[PDB]
Amino acid sequence: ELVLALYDYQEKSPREVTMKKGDILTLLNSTNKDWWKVEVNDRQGFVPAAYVKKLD
Repeated sequence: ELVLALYDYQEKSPREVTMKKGDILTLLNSTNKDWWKVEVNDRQGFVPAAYVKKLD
């Protein structure tokens, strides 16, 4: 349910969100292997699964 951003990522498309290294994001949906939907600063969208780490 929470994930740590391991790298910066800037949205490159409408369904994407931007994040900074060290940001703590709310994990909305990780059914897809490559793209995870998250919430950052009351924005929602996708980031690469590999660029974040679950906390549990």
